[PDB]
Amino acid sequence: GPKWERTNLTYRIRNYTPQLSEAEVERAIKDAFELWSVASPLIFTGISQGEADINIAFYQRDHGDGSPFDGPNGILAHAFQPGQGIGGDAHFDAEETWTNTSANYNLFLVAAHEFGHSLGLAHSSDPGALMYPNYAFRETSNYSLPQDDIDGIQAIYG
Ligand SMILES: CNC(=O)[C@H](Cc1ccccc1)NC(=O)[C@@H](CC(=O)NO)CC(C)C
Ligand SMILES: [Ca+2]
Ligand SMILES: [Zn+2]
Ligand SMILES: [Zn+2]
Repeated sequence: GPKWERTNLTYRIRNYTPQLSEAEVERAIKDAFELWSVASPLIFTGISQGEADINIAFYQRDHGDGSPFDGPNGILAHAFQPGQGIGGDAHFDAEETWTNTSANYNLFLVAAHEFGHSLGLAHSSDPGALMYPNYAFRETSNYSLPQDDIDGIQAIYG
């Protein structure tokens, strides 16, 4: 049963981490959504101005919700389940080291986990699953969604 009632969702990258170029940030975020798109009927589009279903941002410590960030390591990011207002948004701890390599922490794998939340998935007990609550570098190169996450997206949207 769908958390999101629409299949064509929009996203907006609110600010960027200065640790990567803007293009590098945009590609990691896009690659992250396409992972979920190939296993479900959902399609993602970026917008420049206005209201997006999914807002993405980099914040430091207290940022206006109930979950303040905690500096380097510890919690890396958080996301809200489908809803109105903050629902669907993904927040990244600006105090982390963000990369696009195997070095901690790879933005693409962190954003791919957050987006599962954004779409309605919960955490997974399978350590090989992207929805697992502990970060692990897997690869990036020919990374495709693990089996457990396909089962989880398919169970909600077909
Ligand atoms: C190096 N840090 C971690 O692996 C911590 C470990 C942890 C787990 C529970 C409580 C505190 C810390 N995990 C997270 O930051 C996760 C928080 C979360 O689930 N967002 O949606 C996100 C990763 C899976 C990408
Ligand atoms: Ca942190
Ligand atoms: Zn937040
Ligand atoms: Zn999570």
